[PDB]
Amino acid sequence: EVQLVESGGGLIQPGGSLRLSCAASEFIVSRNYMSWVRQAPGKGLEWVSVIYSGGSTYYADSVKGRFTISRDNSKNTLNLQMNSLRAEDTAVYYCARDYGDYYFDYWGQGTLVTVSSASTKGPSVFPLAPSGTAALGCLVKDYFPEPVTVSWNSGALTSGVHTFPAVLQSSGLYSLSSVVTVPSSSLGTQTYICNVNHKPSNTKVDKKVEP
Amino acid sequence: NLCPFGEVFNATRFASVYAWNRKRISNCVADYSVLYNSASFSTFKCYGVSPTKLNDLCFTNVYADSFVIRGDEVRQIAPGQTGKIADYNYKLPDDFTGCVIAWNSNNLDSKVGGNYNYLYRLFRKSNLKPFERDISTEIYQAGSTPCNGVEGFNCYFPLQSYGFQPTNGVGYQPYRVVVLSFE
Amino acid sequence: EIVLTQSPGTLSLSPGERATLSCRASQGVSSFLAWYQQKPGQAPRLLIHGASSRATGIPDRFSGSGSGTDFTLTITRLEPEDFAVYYCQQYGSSPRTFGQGTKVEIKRTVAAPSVFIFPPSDEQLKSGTASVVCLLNNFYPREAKVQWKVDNALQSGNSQESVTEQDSKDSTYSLSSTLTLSKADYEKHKVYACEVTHQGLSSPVTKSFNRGE
Repeated sequence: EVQLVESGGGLIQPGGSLRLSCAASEFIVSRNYMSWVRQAPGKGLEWVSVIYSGGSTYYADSVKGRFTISRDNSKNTLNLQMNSLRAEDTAVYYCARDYGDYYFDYWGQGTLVTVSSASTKGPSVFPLAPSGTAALGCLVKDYFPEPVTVSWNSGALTSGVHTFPAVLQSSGLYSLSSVVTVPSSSLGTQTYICNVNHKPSNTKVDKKVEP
Repeated sequence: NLCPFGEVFNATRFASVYAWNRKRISNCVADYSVLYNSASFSTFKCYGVSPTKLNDLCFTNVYADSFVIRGDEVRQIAPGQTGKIADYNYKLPDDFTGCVIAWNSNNLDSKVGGNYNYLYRLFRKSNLKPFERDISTEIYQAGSTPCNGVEGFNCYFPLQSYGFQPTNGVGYQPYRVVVLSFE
Repeated sequence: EIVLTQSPGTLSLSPGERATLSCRASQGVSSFLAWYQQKPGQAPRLLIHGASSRATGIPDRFSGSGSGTDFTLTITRLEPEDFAVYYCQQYGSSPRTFGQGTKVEIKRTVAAPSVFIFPPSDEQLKSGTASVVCLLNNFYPREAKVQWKVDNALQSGNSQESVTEQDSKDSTYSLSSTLTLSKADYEKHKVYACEVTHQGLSSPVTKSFNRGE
């Protein structure tokens, strides 16, 4: 019932600015301690800022002078105004209710903020063709920024699929592979199509994988 | 006439910070030498006066506020500070004129298993005015559902206990504070 | 600030076993410690607060202990949905700091990977880059070694590997290693080999292909 929905994330250039929003459902953000906690990909948790139920605000030393926490009573919204964004600040940003400036009992799903000089580019999709049990896949290469969604046969093939987490290659772009293991006796019969979808660039690709 | 400072400093009980006491000091002679000449006082900060020039001035009324907080939070008993104690429990004005002193009271106010007599206000919708403090027990409505006087979810009791325990570090140990206001 | 060091880093147990996670503070934080659980891809969830008080709706198989600088989180009887990452967070002083996490993975029997090598597609070679992909499917434990060879010249510095999260059906891991070459550097070589070393293999398994084919 209760709910915290972040919004306002995306790709931003270094030095740029961004404003995060968090809609509350049962909690009145003006009567609560609200916090922002960020999480870099593959690292731990880091508290960012808090607003007291009476208006007092505090910030972690790494975002002082750049971030400003606020709220909006008419729309029951917590806000974070981020300025002078560095690389550094690339993380998933959560709004949590703060119980008494102590712990974080209710979180939102988070919004992803990417601070990079690279440009939004759609993925190039290549086939990993099969050569009992066989393995075939799609190489989803050179896209930016994450996320990207992969599925097989419009989602009608889910067993044996492994979509690997993306790796940032030295060019500054993301790349991953999605493999599926299948019986060798289904290579001549069944049609195998991976459904790549890259919303940040409005890109959708179907490539059929065949021997 | 000697001002009743001993009745405030060497008192047996002290108040909780949300319900701190004020004793109005009037029509007496005050010797501030017995104060600043003591090793017990871990903090002796004065604002608007010099601690040794005190025995040379007169005032109409002197106020002596007293309560118990953590050592971590004595830093908030000062003009222009923020935090759960300054914002919601004890607020000094920015034009404050007087002295704030504190001393460690672990052997008096903490006990094994926790001391739950000392409380602080954790929830308030607005900052206290300087020299305005509330004694209220109404439970805090954190949601949009009214609470109807039933403590539950998003309906929290406004006070917690410090649970002072003798074993914690110095920052968590209880400290007795006396604030002297001059006017 | 308080530095919370968690140990061990990874805790590999079987469901039903007893889990004990430790969190140490650089200096005392009394009972002002909280524990959180995080599953991959979704948000952290409060487990206990006050070093020993369960949050709302937390099964009694979760319990916390300790005060000052030493804290333990204990799952008594591990359910399969208790395998995640667990963080500790202090609110005693300073900025509020989190631990760096302890993963509780699932233990199972040793499983050797099935190895697959993939030559670059013709469409990709038309763009000037070649990606040689090596797949290590369904193995346990997670640690594995992938070695690239090009005409028995062991390659290095031009490959990137990636591991999956533990599969909720068979508790195994999969790995893909990607060798990136230019179209020119690719066509000046014949044999591309992926040599895999793992606990489940008596000897390193090698897959290869010939570019001319």
